[PDB]
Amino acid sequence: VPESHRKILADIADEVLEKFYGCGSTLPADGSLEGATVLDLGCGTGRDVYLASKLVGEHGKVIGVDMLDNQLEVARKYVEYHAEKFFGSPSRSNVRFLKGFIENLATAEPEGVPDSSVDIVISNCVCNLSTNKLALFKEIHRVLRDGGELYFSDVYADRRLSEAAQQDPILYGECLGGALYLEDFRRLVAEAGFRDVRLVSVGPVDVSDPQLRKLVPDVQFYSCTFRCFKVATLEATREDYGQSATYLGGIGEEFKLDRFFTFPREKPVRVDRNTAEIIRHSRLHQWFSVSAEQQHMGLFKANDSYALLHAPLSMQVEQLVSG
Ligand SMILES: [Ca+2]
Repeated sequence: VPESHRKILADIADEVLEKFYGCGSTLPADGSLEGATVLDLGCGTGRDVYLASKLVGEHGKVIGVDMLDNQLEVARKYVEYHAEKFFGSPSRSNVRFLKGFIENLATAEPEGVPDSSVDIVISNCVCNLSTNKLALFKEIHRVLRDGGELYFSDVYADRRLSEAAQQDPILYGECLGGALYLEDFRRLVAEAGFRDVRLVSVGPVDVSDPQLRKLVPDVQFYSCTFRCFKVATLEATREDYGQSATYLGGIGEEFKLDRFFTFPREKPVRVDRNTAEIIRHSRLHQWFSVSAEQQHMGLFKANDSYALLHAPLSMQVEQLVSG
């Protein structure tokens, strides 16, 4: 748990923390959340929704969605509690909880999530239990505004799992059985409208149980945090238009966009046009200066890892996990 989050979580209601299921949804840099609308898919008792409530502040909004009746009951019980805690009055909540399948946010109760209404969609380990991944990614694309991002952690494989592995109930329940091969994931989210997948962090996921392991013998599983921006002008490729971007400060000493792009305060960093357009059209434009496009110069190479930058997603992940 990040240090900045500890103080906030210490103010969240015991019952919310005690009954919260799963790992916390990882969040973009705290300062970048100010005034944003955040949607947590699979919100449970609302631990992450309440954490985000404080971070987005009074001008931001947070929405949680879940289909677990009894978790949502807990979440809804504490709307006033956390409005008092964070904003000085029980009437000043910026959160709401909706009941629905994450594969159809338009039919959630008591209200659906509108088109183009959300800045950041967050989630942890929800995909591999989804009954329809493509439908889910399409829904996420629909609710995001232009410049918004899906910033999420899930489990992926370095190869395609066998049918036997995909049918196993213990692997299923562990979020392993439903894991996609990283290249299949890339193609699926591209079909949904997400043209550029950025790797934020990656850790290994072990399957040591010998019985289960026999179903996935040489598979390497990874926990990956990706950010996928909805930006109309993105291309499938990372092209050089001679641009630089400079982080202006205000939301940390540096801004780390992904494993390839770190922006020190007030220093220019050369960027490909997709990265430029992400900064310009997303909420990040508030803290950045991005130079004008020049003539196309070909593929972007002005990065100390440019070869990996253009490599398949499996190569980025395997090489960045460690060593
Ligand atoms: Ca969750």
